[PDB]
Parts: sequence; structure tokens; C-alpha cells
Amino acid sequence: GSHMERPRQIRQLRAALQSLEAEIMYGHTPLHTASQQIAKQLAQPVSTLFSAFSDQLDKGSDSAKTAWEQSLKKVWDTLSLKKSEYEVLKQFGETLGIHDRISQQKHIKLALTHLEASEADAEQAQAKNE
Repeated sequence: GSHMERPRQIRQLRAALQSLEAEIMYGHTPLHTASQQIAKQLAQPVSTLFSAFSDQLDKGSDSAKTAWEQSLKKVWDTLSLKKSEYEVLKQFGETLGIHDRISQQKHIKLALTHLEASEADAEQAQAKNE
């Protein structure tokens, strides 16, 4: 049920993106391996975003940005999110292609906070409905 599923899926995305932020920033783990490790833990359908991303990166001459965008479009219809989440997730991809280290980091944090905010909106809509 979409009102119910949406907050839960945002919460999962916030978890997974926090882990990827760390690996990008100070990890010694290749991004494809980090994403696959997350995919193994998360429930479907959000898990498939991360396994698709891992595949695209691994067997790919694609930038991380391009691999992310492609994985996002591929899985999008399986998720229970609104367009506002899509745009946030797209901005997260665009962020992977930022070369300035500090600016990239801060734009990843913005994505995460944006999801925190959308999670609240989604919980508020749910609660309104009950």
C-alpha cells in the first residue's frame, strides 16, 4: 500500500545512501562492491536499485553518474515513491560527477537531508490517513 510503503522505502534509501557516502568519501571499497553489499541486505524492491547500480558500474565504461541514472530509470516503476523522490535521487547521481571533494560531499549530504524531509512529509500524509 503506497502511503504505507513510501516512508519505509525512503528510510531504506537514507540508510543505503549514508553507507555509500561513507565509501565514496573514505572507503577503500570499490563502489560496485559497496553497492552490491548493500543490495544483499536490503529488501526488495529498493535492493534492486543497488544491485543494478553495481552491475552497471562493474561491467561498464560508464561514469558512476551515468550508471546511477540508468539504474534509477530501470527500477523506478517498481518503487512506491513520488516524483519529488525521483528528482532527489537524480540529483544524487549528478552529485557523483562532482570533482571538487568538499562540494561533492555537501551535495551528498543535501540529498540525504532532502530524503529526511520527504520521509517526514510521507509519515505526515500516512498519519493524516489514520
